[PDB]
Amino acid sequence: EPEITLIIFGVMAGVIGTILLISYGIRRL
Amino acid sequence: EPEITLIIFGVMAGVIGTILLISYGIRRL
Repeated sequence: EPEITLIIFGVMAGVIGTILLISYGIRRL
Repeated sequence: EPEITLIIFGVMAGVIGTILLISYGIRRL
């Protein structure tokens, strides 16, 4: 079954979403 | 509960690892 796929899209969505959200609030101040 | 397991552990490992790494470096420049 597709495992590596879920792991990749998962960690990617989280890591990216995290850095983005944080880096976003910092762009304002 | 397949799939959801990889997604949870995945995003969790990434999000946590990301915030940790960053929060770590910023904790002491």
